[PDB]
Amino acid sequence: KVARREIGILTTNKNTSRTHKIIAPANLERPVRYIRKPIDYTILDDIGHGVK
Amino acid sequence: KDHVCELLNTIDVCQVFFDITVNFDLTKNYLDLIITYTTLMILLSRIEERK
Amino acid sequence: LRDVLSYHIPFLVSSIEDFKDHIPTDMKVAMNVYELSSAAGLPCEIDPAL
Amino acid sequence: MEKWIIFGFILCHGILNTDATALNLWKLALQSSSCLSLFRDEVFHIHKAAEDLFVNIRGYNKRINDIRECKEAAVSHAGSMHRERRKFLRSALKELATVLSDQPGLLGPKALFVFMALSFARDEIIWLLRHADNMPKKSADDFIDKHIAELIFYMEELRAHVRKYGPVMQRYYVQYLSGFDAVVLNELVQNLSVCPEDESIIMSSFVNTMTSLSVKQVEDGEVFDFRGMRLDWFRLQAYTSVSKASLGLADHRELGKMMNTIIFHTKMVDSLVEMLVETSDLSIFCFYSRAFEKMFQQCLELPSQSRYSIAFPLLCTHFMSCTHELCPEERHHIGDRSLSLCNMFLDEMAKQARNLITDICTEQCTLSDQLLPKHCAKTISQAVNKEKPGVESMRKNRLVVTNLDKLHTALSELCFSINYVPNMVVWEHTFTPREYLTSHLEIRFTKSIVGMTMYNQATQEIAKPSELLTSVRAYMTVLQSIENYVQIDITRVFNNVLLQQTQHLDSHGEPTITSLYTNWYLETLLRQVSNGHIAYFPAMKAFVNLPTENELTFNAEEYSDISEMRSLSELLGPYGMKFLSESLMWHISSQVAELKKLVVE
Amino acid sequence: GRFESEDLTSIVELDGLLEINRMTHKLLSRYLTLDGFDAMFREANHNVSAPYGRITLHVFWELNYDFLPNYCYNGSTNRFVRTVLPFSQEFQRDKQPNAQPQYLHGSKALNLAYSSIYGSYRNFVGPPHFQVICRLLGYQGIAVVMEELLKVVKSLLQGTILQYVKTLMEVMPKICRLPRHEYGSPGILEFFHHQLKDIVEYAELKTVCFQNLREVGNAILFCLLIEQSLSLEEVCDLLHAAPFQNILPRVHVKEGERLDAKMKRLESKYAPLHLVPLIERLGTPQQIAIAREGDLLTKERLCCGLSMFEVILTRIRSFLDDPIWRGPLPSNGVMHVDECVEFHRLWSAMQFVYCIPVGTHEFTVEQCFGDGLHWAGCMIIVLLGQQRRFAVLDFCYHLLKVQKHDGKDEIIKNVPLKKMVERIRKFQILNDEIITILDKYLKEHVRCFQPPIHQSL
Amino acid sequence: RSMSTFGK
Ligand SMILES: [Cl-]
Ligand SMILES: [Cl-]
Ligand SMILES: [Cl-]
Repeated sequence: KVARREIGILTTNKNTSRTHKIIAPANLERPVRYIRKPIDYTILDDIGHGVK
Repeated sequence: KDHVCELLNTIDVCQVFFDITVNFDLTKNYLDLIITYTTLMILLSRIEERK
Repeated sequence: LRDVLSYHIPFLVSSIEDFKDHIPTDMKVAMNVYELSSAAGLPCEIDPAL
Repeated sequence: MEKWIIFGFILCHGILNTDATALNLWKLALQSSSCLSLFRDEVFHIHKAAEDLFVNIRGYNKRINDIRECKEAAVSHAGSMHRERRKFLRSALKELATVLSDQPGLLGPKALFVFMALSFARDEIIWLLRHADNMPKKSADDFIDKHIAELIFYMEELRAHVRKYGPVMQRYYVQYLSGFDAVVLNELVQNLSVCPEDESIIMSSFVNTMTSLSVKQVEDGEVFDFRGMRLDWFRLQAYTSVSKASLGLADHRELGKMMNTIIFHTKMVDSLVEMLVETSDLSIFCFYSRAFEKMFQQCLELPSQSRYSIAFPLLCTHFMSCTHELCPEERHHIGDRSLSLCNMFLDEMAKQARNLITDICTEQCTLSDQLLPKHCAKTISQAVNKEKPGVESMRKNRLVVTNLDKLHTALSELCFSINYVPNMVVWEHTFTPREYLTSHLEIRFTKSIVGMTMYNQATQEIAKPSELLTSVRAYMTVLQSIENYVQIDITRVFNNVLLQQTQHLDSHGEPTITSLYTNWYLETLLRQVSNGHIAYFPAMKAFVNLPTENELTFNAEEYSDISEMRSLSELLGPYGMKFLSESLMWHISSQVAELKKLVVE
Repeated sequence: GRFESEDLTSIVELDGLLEINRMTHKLLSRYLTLDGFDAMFREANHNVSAPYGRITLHVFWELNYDFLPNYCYNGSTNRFVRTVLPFSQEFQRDKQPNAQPQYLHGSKALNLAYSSIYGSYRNFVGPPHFQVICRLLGYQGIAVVMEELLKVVKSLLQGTILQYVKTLMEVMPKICRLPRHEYGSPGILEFFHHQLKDIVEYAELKTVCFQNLREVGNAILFCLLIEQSLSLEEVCDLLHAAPFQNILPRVHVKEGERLDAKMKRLESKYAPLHLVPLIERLGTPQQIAIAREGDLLTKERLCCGLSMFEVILTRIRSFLDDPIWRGPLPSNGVMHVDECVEFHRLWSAMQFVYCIPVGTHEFTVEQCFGDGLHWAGCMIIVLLGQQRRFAVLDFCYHLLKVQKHDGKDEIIKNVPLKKMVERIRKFQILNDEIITILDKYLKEHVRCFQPPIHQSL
Repeated sequence: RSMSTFGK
């Protein structure tokens, strides 16, 4: 115990951890279906000083 | 294509002043839209089974 | 094995030796002390494995 | 800009004959590339297509000659011109990234250099990428850049600096906006003699939004949104650029220039992420996968470049940036592609480090073998009746490169890359590079230990425990050093590998050294004792071969003496040695069973 | 006594000889009652009424007078070897009068045999030596040696090295720009030769400056290497303890098998081996208390979650408080660029010197000092946090950069440019490796700047 | 997991 106390002074925690190579997200991205919708020139009207 | 052509005509009538070193956003978007239009039609022509 | 363990785990061997040497005695309970001892390379009067 | 000029002047070709500037500009671009990118990997060969259009017109004979002169200029000089640019940018970005990392505060005043650098490098990469795949080579080295990884790596360095010291850039430019900019802007607005209400409302809005900013908000880490302010400047450009506009921008060029500077400042606050995508996105590699992987291999096989091999899996994070909401059908395919590539890259980086370590272990095992007593026989004889380990380490000149030098350098270089970043997120999946190495080290070590046993059933051959232990210890020494290069716990690696070897089967149901030696001592050594060829010498504390007429291929004493059995105990420990005895007692049970028959009889 | 009259490399022979004595004790103990071998050893080692034995003390004595100043580390092979003749500092040891063979290995023949066996360990210092050193010193011996090495490093850094650093810093050119590529590599080599002439010609640059740095470097390497040996020693101790401390390895799992349902079964197989529980079941309170303490000491090793090399470096940085190392504040309020007032700049000049090719039959800096010299120089740079600016502002790195561009090759001041840049590249690779390793083990507030302020407010 | 034996 005396010997270990003497060398303990010269030590500090070696912050090492262990994880997985790949960690998937909790919720995988949902496949969004394609739906055709016409060009709309009003979608920016509420951004900044818009003009209706 | 139709919307782009209509917008291109409106810009002709409005006789817009363009200078990349002044109205950067206006000029950049104007050139970007034309090139997109151009490359789109070129790309389309490469789809040999479109007919 | 015994010499190797006394070198790597002296503190464990120290307790194993003292524990085996100073037993009273029942047999079934002695085989348990002997099985532990022999696993540390300690020579036993009765061989548990045998 | 190059696509603008090339396609643009073709669409208003008339100006090419009446304006010298337009022509010179057009020709300059025609000399810079041989093909353009329509979209992704779809390319457009300029000169051929351009000529075909002008040959079918009239007053453009002089333009046809321009195209042909530019075509040869590009084909002959453009390639080398870009090559030299990539060399310059490698030095430039390297020094830039390093200086910034030393003084992160410089990311404030020098923010522009970061995005200039990224843009320049990005352009050169995409230019090389499409010309390499579409242009025939004059020489074997045409369009080949074996140092491409370095350029990409330092792009990532700059990207990482912006992500890490964002708040530093945010703070610096909210002060710039609320201080200098707000003053000069307001000063300029007040001096305008004419401006409709709409124009006035917007410009005043700029000032009020700018003066309402404070470093306090950055310290709180608020989420700024200047999209409205940026679109209003876009609107104001439209309102003041149309002819007969009350307030004409052509008469107030300084307003436009000042406003552009201010807009850039707002992006430095709330658009650092999007600015990275705009100036340095390389999702284009997703559509040049063949070249992507090729550039990777080249990087690994070149020690000086393998250092930057981490850049490739890092690029896999870019892939999602090439997707559009109007085409969700491709998004998942591109996603799976980035995950598959990132995993392959990290796996291959780990396997090469593994191989390098293996070769080093082999080298060290040789050095340890040279220390064994057997090699001193000569020295004994030469003294009875009448080189040196360490000589290999006596270096005269570093220019003299040993095999160990090469292996050591290749290892440190590659490990720098494996240890560069703790982890990376690709399509919401977290990858941890060092875990690839750890896994391969455990697997390889297990294979090497069993392999160094030199076991052979047919020939009844097996390694001397003392020599197996010697090699294993050499292995452990080399592996232990790996902690110098990679934030990895080699102790756990040791525990997993060695402790399983004390069992009759490892975690994979495979034979261990415990099972191998146990079988050999029984089916070979002890069996030949019963055959009368070997005897136990209590005098020597070992089993020794007898001078009989036999065909033994081993010396019992070299497998069963005090040093050997101790070496064996080192390898098998309590678990293994206990398993050994159990097998012994079984054979004894068999003998006792037969003895009882003789007693009953 | 034999060990006390030989160098550090003879410790392998000491260990083998001790093991023969241990065997002799065992053989004799079958018929005679002798003092425990450990008690005999500690008494002879004068380690009974004293904290450090004679072996530990001699190990330190040898480190101080032989290893540090005379050995050259080879990072590729992981071994130390002796320096060149003119740098070999001899220290006469009092010879030991040989006794009768039975007091050694047993006989004349055996003495010869073992003497030859251990002769393969006298021409270098590596893992086998460190392995023995760890075992003989133990925690207490290793600790005191490390503490004493720190005192040595502190003595050198704050002493002779500091003195020479302050001296050469004035000999250094006040300012030194990195010429544009345009000048060409040959011209740049000539420019550096002139600017750094007084450093190149400094008489005591190698005999004193490099020598002192090599000693510091070797001290650092010893600490690193000794800790690695200790880790290997601990992990092997733990592997043998596992069976008695209920630690099982992962078992293979066939079909219809659950590790949860199997690992617990295996744990029942080795239940009789679980020491502590057994003693708690059949042992006396005294036996139990002693078992718990021993079991705790056995399972708790440094390799389980502690390291030293980090603390070693941290304490060494505190030895560099003199203002000469970092110099005065930069004029531009950011960093020095052309000024030569930081240590890494002085190191750049020193690097310029040792990159210079020497005669075919002259000894090089690596053949004389080994890697220890560079471990010291890079350590000081890293601890001062000057490694980034060193990479950017280094003279040799600049020369290499330009030469690779213009591909020129001349002989400037008897310095073949090509060989010059080939050596620079080698030391560049070495420096990067060391700096990366140091930074790795060394594993907040950023100085921001104010944007231009309108004179109005 | 602090190691009291080393004075932690
Ligand atoms: Cl032993
Ligand atoms: Cl090229
Ligand atoms: Cl394999």
